[PDB]
Amino acid sequence: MHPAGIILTKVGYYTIPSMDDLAKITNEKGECIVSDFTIGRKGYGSIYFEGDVNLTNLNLDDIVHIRRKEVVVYLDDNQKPPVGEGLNRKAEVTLDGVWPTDKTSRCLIKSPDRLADINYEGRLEAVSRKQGAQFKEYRPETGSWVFKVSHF
Repeated sequence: MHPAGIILTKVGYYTIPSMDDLAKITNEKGECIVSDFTIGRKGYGSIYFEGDVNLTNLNLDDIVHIRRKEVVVYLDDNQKPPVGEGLNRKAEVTLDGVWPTDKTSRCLIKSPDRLADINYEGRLEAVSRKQGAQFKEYRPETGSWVFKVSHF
């Protein structure tokens, strides 16, 4: 059991500060509110939250989902708080391991020159814009697509 009632057990996921530290800074009333929160999943991506974040009683296992080229925060709209509350607020999302596929070999394309030639990052920048997010960058080395959102 965690002092703030925070639940995170999914393999590969982690938080910054860690779940251990989040407990320490929890008040005797079982509340946890930290500044600059990050939750990610090794090899898939991470979500950075600047400012104050109230983690009290949050079941991260059911709320945060970080998959290949996709992040979902609150699977069901019927159970998502209003903008500004919980994790339904502005954040910076990093999606790792994202690369295009060669039409012939069906193998991923990591070649920097090839990625430049097909303007893959511009393709990702356009997708971020169409969804209302603010593209920040694409790092070829790790296939890291970064962009900001107002909320989820």
